This record gives sequence, C-alpha cells and structure tokens, in this order.
Amino acid sequence: KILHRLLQD
Amino acid sequence: HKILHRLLQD
Amino acid sequence: SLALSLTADQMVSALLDAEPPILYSEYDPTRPFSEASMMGLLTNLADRELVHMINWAKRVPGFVDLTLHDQVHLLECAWLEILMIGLVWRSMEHPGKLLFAPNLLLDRNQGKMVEIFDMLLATSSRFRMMNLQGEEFVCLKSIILLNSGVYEKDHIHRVLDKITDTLIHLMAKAGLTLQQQHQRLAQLLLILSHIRHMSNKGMEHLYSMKCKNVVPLSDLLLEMLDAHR
Amino acid sequence: SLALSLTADQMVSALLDAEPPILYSEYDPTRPSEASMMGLLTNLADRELVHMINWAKRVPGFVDLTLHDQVHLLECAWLEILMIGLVWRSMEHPGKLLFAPNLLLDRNVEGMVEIFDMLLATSSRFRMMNLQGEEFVCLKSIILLNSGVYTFKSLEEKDHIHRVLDKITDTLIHLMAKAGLTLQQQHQRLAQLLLILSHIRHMSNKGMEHLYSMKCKNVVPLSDLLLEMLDAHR
Ligand SMILES: Oc1ccc(C(=C2CC[C@H]3CCCC[C@@H]3C2)c2ccc(O)cc2)cc1
Ligand SMILES: Oc1ccc(C(=C2CC[C@H]3CCCC[C@@H]3C2)c2ccc(O)cc2)cc1
Repeated sequence: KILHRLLQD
Repeated sequence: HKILHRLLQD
Repeated sequence: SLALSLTADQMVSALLDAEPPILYSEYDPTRPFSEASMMGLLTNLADRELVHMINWAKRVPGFVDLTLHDQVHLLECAWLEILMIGLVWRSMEHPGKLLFAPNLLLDRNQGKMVEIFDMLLATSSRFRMMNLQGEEFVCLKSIILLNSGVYEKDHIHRVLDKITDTLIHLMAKAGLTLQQQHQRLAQLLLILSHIRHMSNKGMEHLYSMKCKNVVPLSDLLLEMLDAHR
Repeated sequence: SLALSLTADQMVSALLDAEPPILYSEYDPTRPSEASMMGLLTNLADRELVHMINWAKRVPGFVDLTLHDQVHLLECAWLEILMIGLVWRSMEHPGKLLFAPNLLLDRNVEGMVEIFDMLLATSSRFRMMNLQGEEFVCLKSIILLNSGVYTFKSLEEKDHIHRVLDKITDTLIHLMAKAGLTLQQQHQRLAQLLLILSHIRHMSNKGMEHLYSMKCKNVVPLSDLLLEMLDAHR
C-alpha cells in the first residue's frame, strides 16, 4: 500500500 | 410525535 | 441547579443510586448461532434497557435542568454509547466474553459484526487492567450523556466540570498521587473516544438490519435509530 | 527509546517544529458547485496526507512502533488529524472554516452541512477556551496514538503507546501549570480538551461514510492514497 510505502521511505 | 417525548415526562 | 451545589460525595451517591438494574434476556439455554435469533435477543434486551436509561438520565444531576428537547437530543446521541459502556462494564470479570445479560454470555465466535465485538472486548480488557471502580464508571457514563450531544450550553459544561472534580476526588481518596490522578483521568476519557467510535459503527450496523427487515424492531428503538440520520 | 526520557519542554518543542505546513487550495473566485468544492477539498486533503505521514514520523515514540502498526494508526486517524487541524486553523474565523488561506468557506448537500456545523462548533469551542499551539500539538499527537491503540502474539507494546500517551498528558499539565492555572483548573481543562477528541472522532466517522458514498457515485474522484485510506474504514 501507498501508506506502507511512504512510511517506509 | 416522538415516544421519547412522552417517556421523559413519565 | 442543585447539581453545582452538590459535593463530590453527594455527586457519587446520586449517580450510584440512579444506577439502572442489570436486566435479563429471554431465557431458554439455546445458544444463538443464527443472525435473527442473535439480534432478536439483543434488540429485546436493548429496548427494555432504554426504558431504564431514560429514567436513569432524569436522576443525573443537571440533566433535569435542561429543556425537554435538549434531554431528547442528548439521549438520542448517546443511547448506544451508554448501552455499550454498560455492557463493557458488565463484561470486565469475563475476559474474551461479553455479558449482555447474566443468562446471556457471548464470545467472539458468535459473530454473525465481529469487528465491533472485538472492539468491545478490547475496551473491557482495558477497564479490567485499569481496575475501573464503580464510582468511576457512573461518572464516565454521565459524561457520555452530557458530552455526546452538547452541540444554556454553559450549564452542561459546568456539570461536566463538576464530574471531573468528582473523578479526581475519587482518585485522591484511593491514595493516588498528583501525577497518577491526571494521568488516570486522561486514560479514562480517551476510552470515551473509542466508545464513540464503536457506537457510530454500531449505528450503521443497526441501519442495515433495519434495512433488511431481519428482526421486528420496536417503535422506540426505531425512533432512536432514526435520529442518527 | 528517545521518547519517555523526554522532558515536557523537550516534548513541546519537538511537536512544534514537526508541524506540517498550511497548504493552499486550487480555489478560483471566478470559477463556479458542491462537486467542484469536494474536488478542491479532495485534492487538498491528498496533499496534506503526504505531510501528515512525515509529521507522524517526527512524533516521539511513533517510529518505535512496527511498520504495520504505523499504517494502522494513520489509517484510523487521518481524517481526525485533518479535522482538528482544520478546526485549529479556523479558530480565528467565526462562522467560517479555513480549509486553506485562499479557501475560507461558510455554511452557505445536506448531511455535509451538519458536519460543517459540528466543525464550526468545535472551532468555536477552541476559541472560547483560548487553545494554545502547545496544547494543540499535544492533542493532535494524542489522536494519532490513541485512535488506533485498540483494533490492533504477545506482541505489544500497545503498551509503549500508553507510556507515551501518559507523557503527553504530563506535558499538557505542565503547560497549564505554566499558564498560572490552579490545580483544579488544570484537571478541568485537561478533561475539556480530551472530551473534544470524542467529538472529533464522531465528525470523522460521519465524514468517512460521506466520503464512501461520494466514492460509490464517482463525480468527484479520489486519489490513489486517499482511496486506500478510505478502504481501511470498510
Ligand atoms: O437493537 C439493538 C440495539 C443495540 C444492540 C446492542 C449492540 C449493537 C450491535 C452489536 C454489535 C456487535 C456486538 C454487540 C453490539 C451491541 C446492544 C449493546 C449493549 C447492550 O447492553 C444491549 C444491546 C443490539 C441491538
Ligand atoms: O484539512 C482538511 C481538508 C479536508 C477535509 C475533509 C473534510 C472536511 C470538511 C467536510 C465537509 C463536508 C463533508 C466532508 C468534508 C471532509 C475532506 C474533504 C474531502 C476529502 O476528499 C477528504 C477529506 C478535512 C480537513
């Protein structure tokens, strides 16, 4: 998910 | 016309 | 308004004596696994509880000072939150189980919503770990009654301030330090945000079953349900 | 943990400089509707989410959580955080909601107007209480950590979030004590602030179901991130 992506970056 | 109207007076 | 002149102990005794009874559901030990029998059992229970709640609200300090329309609006907004915080309270001594009635104890496997069911169990476990006292419970429930539909208005805010003083007074009597008081005060009030959440998700859950003619709902419960639309 | 060992003043300053900016909308006074309005708000909210995510990372104790936990906390409270921000910005604009410095709207589709009034009432509530920025950044952080502490093997800290929530509570009291408020007034104001969080929760829940119906009717389209945030409440 996008939220999971942005939180990880 | 609510029942809640009546019950709050009883 | 005599509520403002009451003392902290007078506030507690008033709320404790106003406590509605723990009602029983329809008997017969048949464990409900159907969606109709489940909700039919809960609708009948909730409807009977609503009658006691109304008369309980009258005996809440400051509530009688409001206009009839305000009393209606406040009850229309918080009736499910009050039912839930009562359910959660009764379910404390039974981890992983919801005590809707002394003869009606349900677990997570009775989900036929389970999401709201788990939220109620989590709230119950939280109360249990915090060792929520009865004096604290009746204050939180009163807050829900006055806060939920607070949108003349000063009076409610004055009584809400009074209940806050009552909550702190109870904690100070329990030997809690100055820091443990405002901390526990914060912890108790943050749960009210979750009770609100479960209530809102419960409403739309009750609108769907009403929009399906599953169980015959009472006229009173219908008017309470219709108010949230 | 960097948190918990933070002082009250260190907590405040950390929340303050972590504040997201106030973005502008695409509003044009010349251009004409409720459809284009929601499109303007959808585009605004989508750009606000990117800043909120990076804001959450700078919230003391938030990065101590697992990645799956961080996702859950934001999925549950993104609209709450947005709303309390909107309410905070509109604090000095009575009868108006300041979505953006170029988008200041008043009450003038039903159901959305009821939410609008609830947002105004909360904004009026903050104004009559003279809410401070130090108090606001604490409240917004509480929402981030509290709104999803439930609805989560042995797991847990959930238990760390509760530890941080206590710290923020201590911080709030420290602020009120510095404001010359008596010991009684501090407890009352603390209760007043946290009771408002129940209203913010309510407005958020009613906002979701309104956003869900808008989705299942097209017209005003939602971004990819905003769509996945919405599905989390379904
Ligand atoms: O018509 C109804 C009105 C309220 C209730 C009720 C609910 C609402 C819906 C379900 C959702 C998941 C499991 C428990 C709740 C309780 C409930 C909650 C607490 C009670 O003490 C009694 C009923 C059920 C039917
Ligand atoms: O800073 C903020 C920006 C946008 C929102 C948001 C709102 C707030 C205003 C109410 C008004 C009518 C009904 C829904 C909207 C939701 C909203 C609106 C449209 C969306 O697609 C997403 C969120 C809240 C705060």
